[PDB]
Amino acid sequence: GSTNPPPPETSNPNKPKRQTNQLQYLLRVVLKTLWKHQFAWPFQQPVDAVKLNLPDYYKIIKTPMDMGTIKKRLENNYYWNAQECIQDFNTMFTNCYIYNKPGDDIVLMAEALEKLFLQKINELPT
Ligand SMILES: Cc1nnc2n1-c1ccccc1N(c1ccc(Cl)cc1)C[C@H]2C
Repeated sequence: GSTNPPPPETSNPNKPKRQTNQLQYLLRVVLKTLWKHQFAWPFQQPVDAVKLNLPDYYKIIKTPMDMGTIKKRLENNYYWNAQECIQDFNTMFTNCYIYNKPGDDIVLMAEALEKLFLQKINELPT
């Protein structure tokens, strides 16, 4: 597998976008808390399948997502509402569970980050 795909889009002037209190919270509180977790690092940028020697990763994962992309989307006011952003977090975790297996180290890492994520979004601003 010789190259990585282009990363997901992080800017789109034409997409409907808003700054909501929930989207501000998702950047300021949720993403920033997660970012500092000991297990965050594999999720801080797109999977580099070339470096990691995973030539099947982008054969299996067709909607890549990561917290670096999310952070850029948030910073670029990409999203209309918090649900759109939440869906990108869910895609990121789901991708990890698809490519890997229960018990794998990376899965344990995603499970811990997901638990945190869910705790933080349990209550959102109005
Ligand atoms: C995310 C994610 N989803 N799948 C993986 N990634 C990774 C991304 C970046 C670096 C390493 C990753 N993995 C990984 C990270 C930490 C440990 Cl202890 C073991 C494996 C494996 C890779 C198959």
